[PDB]
Amino acid sequence: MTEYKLVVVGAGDVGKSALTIQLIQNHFVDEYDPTIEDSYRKQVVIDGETCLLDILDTAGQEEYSAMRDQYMRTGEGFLCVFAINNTKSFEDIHHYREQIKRVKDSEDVPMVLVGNKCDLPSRTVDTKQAQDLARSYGIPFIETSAKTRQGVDDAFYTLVREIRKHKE
Amino acid sequence: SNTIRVFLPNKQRTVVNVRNGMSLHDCLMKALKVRGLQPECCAVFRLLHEHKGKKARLDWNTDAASLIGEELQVDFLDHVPLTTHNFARKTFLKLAFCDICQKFLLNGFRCQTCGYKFHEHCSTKVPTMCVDWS
Ligand SMILES: Nc1nc2c(ncn2[C@@H]2O[C@H](COP(=O)(O)OP(=O)(O)NP(=O)(O)O)[C@@H](O)[C@H]2O)c(=O)[nH]1
Ligand SMILES: [Cl-]
Ligand SMILES: [Mg+2]
Ligand SMILES: [Zn+2]
Ligand SMILES: [Zn+2]
Ligand SMILES: [Zn+2]
Repeated sequence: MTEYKLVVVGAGDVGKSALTIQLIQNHFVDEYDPTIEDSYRKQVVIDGETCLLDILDTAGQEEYSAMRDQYMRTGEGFLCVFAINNTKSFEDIHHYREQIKRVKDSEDVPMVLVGNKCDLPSRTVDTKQAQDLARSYGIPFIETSAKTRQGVDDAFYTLVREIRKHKE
Repeated sequence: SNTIRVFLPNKQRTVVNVRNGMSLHDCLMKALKVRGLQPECCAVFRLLHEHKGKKARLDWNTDAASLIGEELQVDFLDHVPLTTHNFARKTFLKLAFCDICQKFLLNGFRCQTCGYKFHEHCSTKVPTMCVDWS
């Protein structure tokens, strides 16, 4: 069985942990619970092939930027998450992609832009903006809500499919 | 700064930030439960960086602050009936129903060990640990 090492990055409060726990345990809670380092393993069937996802959920803040450097080096694919009601988290995506490119010495890194909290009405980043960012980066964009589970499988499946394409 | 690095069953890990007065159990319950692991099925150990003994078991009620800066490991108790699933593809010629969504299942997947059967797009909702009392 192929294992896929995934890393979830993005600013604080955007729902990285909620997205991961929804995927892993089919469960959503409203509680904010600060992440330092958390890895999860879960079997998933993707396009008829069982694979093992090894998912690392990270802290967004600058304090742990040297930890993130090491996490990213061995990561094979990256979920770059922003909250669709937080424009700063959207623009901060750029810092996380720059950080990833530094430890990969490549622009060809499997990556999906994830716009989370799509259940909320207070939306400040619209679908068109994010598609344009993802287009300029050459990566897919997926809308999600960790609260409703909308698009959660789609984000992780799309990232696995990006890794598979890259390993061709 | 008041953190403990904790290796967890099935090659997982967490870094816990310790709130004074909490036990190891208080600090690790959520980490285990979110990974589909029952605390009652596990033991917690202090890793020993010395020979003739890799780890030493600790009481779950041990004060967590007292172990700050050490590396701990949580392992399954001996012979607990928990394993990882062994998924195989399966075409159901007879009418069958998904264990996740209860809809018709024609082409799906099935755990050869516990018999869980499901649609591909239902696989992430299959519980993480396979329960085998066979
Ligand atoms: N409405 C809504 N709330 C969400 C969604 N995803 C996460 N949240 C909420 O947003 C807050 C932060 O979620 P969390 O997953 O901890 O964010 P994080 O990206 O892990 N932050 P950190 O880097 O500090 O660990 C929580 O209150 C959580 O319930 C979503 O899709 N919709
Ligand atoms: Cl049906
Ligand atoms: Mg988090
Ligand atoms: Zn910035
Ligand atoms: Zn099973
Ligand atoms: Zn189903």
